[PDB]
Amino acid sequence: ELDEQQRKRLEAFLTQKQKVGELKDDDFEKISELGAGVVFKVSHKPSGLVMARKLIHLEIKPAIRNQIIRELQVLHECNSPYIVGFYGAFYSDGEISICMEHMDGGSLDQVLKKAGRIPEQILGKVSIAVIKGLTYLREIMHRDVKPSNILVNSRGEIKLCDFGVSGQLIDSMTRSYMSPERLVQSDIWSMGLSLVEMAVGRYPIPPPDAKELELMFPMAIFELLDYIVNEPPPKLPSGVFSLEFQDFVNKCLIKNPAERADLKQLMVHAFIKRSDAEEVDFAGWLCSTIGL
Ligand SMILES: CCNC(=O)C#Cc1ccc2c(c1)NC(=O)/C2=C(\Nc1ccc(CN(C)C)cc1)c1ccccc1
Ligand SMILES: [Ca+2]
Ligand SMILES: [Ca+2]
Ligand SMILES: [Ca+2]
Repeated sequence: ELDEQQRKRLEAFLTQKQKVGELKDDDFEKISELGAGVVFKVSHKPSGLVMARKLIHLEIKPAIRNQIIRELQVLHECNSPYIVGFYGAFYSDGEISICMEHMDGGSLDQVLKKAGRIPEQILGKVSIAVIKGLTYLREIMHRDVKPSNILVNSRGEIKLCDFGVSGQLIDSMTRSYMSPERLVQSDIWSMGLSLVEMAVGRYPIPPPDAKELELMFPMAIFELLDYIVNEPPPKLPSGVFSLEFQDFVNKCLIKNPAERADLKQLMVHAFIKRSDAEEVDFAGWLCSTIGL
């Protein structure tokens, strides 16, 4: 479902997008550098709009990059309040561009790094969008839900950015959020692994013993991937998070993908019903958290 706010914004996005024409390299002025995704906050000179320009260095033939572009045209169709807006994609001087909606809060990975750890009420709302994002995508499949893959903003929006719509792009160019069975329900797992990472403020594999957990409130890359498979999943610490929340992530982080909760089930899980109901000023927290 969409509100008459979420609908109005999508009309305001499209109309401001219909004004923007065919994207060319020369029509962009660099404002600043956002970070490695390398993404620039740009200004589309003729339209006067502000965008996020991802630039991928790729040594490939014409017939290759022309495919990549054709596959990214599919992102014009895919419009949702839980998916980051798309303006276009092209190739120029030895690099493919992807011109997209500028989310002035940056990634949850960034917000975590400055927040410390994210509050439950807040992670309530993050969970709701990430589900509706995945539920929109379903109603093509997704590629890996990280906190670096979730963008947020001062309006109070929470959107999935960078799912995989182009195969050859993935080809031509971490694995620590993958579900064991990948070594559809993998998406839910990652949301479970992520929410925990943000709730406690640290990557939860391996788990912190009572030494850190008491105070709060390294493994080599391939050594980890084993532990993920052969040992039990991470869980929120008890006593500091509500049990409704503890159950949610538990039902997400089940190793056996069948016994793991699906999208339809999570969407009506007590945690969601509680949060959706809650009246939380997300845009306050964020803006005050990261100083805007
Ligand atoms: C082809 C399919 N689509 C994609 O591949 C894509 C994408 C994409 C990727 C990143 C961004 C985006 C879109 N829009 C944005 O605003 C992004 C970022 N904004 C952003 C960062 C920091 C501050 C402020 N900081 C510095 C405090 C503000 C804003 C961002 C950039 C680098 C790393 C993390 C996030
Ligand atoms: Ca250029
Ligand atoms: Ca140029
Ligand atoms: Ca020129």
